[PDB]
Amino acid sequence: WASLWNWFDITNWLWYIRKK
Amino acid sequence: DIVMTQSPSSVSASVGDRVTITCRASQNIRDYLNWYQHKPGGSPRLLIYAASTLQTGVPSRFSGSGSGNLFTLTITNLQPEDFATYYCQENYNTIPSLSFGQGTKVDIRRTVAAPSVFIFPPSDEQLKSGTASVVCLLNNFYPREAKVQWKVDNALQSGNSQESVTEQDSKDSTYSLSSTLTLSKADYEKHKVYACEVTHQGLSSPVTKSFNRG
Amino acid sequence: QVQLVQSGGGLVKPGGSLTLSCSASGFFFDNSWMGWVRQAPGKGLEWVGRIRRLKDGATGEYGAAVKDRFTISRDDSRNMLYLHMRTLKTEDSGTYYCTMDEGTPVTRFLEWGYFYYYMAVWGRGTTVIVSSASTKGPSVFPLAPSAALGCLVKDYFPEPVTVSWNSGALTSGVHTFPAVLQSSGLYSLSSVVTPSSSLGTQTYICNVNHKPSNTKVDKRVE
Ligand SMILES: [Ca+2]
Repeated sequence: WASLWNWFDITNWLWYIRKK
Repeated sequence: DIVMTQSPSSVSASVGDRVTITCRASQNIRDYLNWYQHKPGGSPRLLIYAASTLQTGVPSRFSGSGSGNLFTLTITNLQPEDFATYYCQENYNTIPSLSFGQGTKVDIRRTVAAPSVFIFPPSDEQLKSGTASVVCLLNNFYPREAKVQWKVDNALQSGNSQESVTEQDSKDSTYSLSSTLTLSKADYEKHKVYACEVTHQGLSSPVTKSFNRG
Repeated sequence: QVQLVQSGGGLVKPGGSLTLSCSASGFFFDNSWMGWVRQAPGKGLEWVGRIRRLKDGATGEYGAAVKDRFTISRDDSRNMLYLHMRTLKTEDSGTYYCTMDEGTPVTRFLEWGYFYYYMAVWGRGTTVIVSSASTKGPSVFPLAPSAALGCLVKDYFPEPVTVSWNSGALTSGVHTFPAVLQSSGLYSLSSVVTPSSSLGTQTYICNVNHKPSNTKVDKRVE
């Protein structure tokens, strides 16, 4: 699953950045 | 938790017209709104997400606007294929509700056309089955709004009739409607006069079609 | 080109179970969120549920009307999406479309972590009918003048019914109305056709076919 990239991976990364 | 109400529920227009559907949210939802096109007998088609972002492949005749709790879908230079039902949808709650609006069907506009009314008595074959159905036919009328009242011996019936309507004709862009009054044999053989009173825009006054049992 | 083909569903009595299936092709099924949308007859659209990728936890989220009763599952090796319906109710009847959902990240900093969410590709839909009615053929009754002729296809189940006139030779001026569900649970419709000089000159017969019961009725209207 390391090779699966989609919109949801962005939003989780922007969320992590915001909340930390 | 979020309720979407579209207006109008129906709208008629000719080709090359500007159509404007509005969608209202019970609360503020920023720009988390989608628009969908649904033609009868077909799969729904995404038009716009983010309230105003056009989906790839959609014609630029469709534009989405608004923000907060009031949104609008505009179809400039309306085209034949664009005659369909459109829905709005919210996608605001992190716990998804994804609530649609009741929908908005776009019809073809044409001159008023009065219905031709016909009434049909129950067939003798059906009476043998212990059931009786009386039919009132409204043929080739526009617009779709129409009233049909059943009267058995001048007694206004309520709750014993079922209406059915065809889709806008492909040649004359008119509608046809059938109203089926259903009674048992006893209630039917007990009364004599059966009538359906039709009221339509194109009619100067309501038209009545009745018969005498036998 | 995305292709969704649905199967499963059909008729079932209330309180029973039923599984829908959606086969994906033309895109990366494993990397896509999926879901379902339904439309009761005469009603509008209503979201049913969605499911995430396996790496996202394969989380199933459902609408209020179906939560606790419907469950979504996916098979990434077979590229299949399933909607498991149990403890069904008559109000669950309608056309269920499987959807290919996707999202777009919101860029407004204060909303980082949120996304737009939409159904980007919809299937052809599968029909679900929750009813206790058994298979039954129609009773074709004539509609005679006093011009307008018609046939009354009454008391059949399930849909559909086919109606032609004069073995398809007569099509100009025909109106076959949609079916209506009667309070008995059976379907009913009528087919009508509009000169007064044709009485006697031409005999009129409606050809009513009901495949679910394998019934064929040719009824003359005079
Ligand atoms: Ca796969």
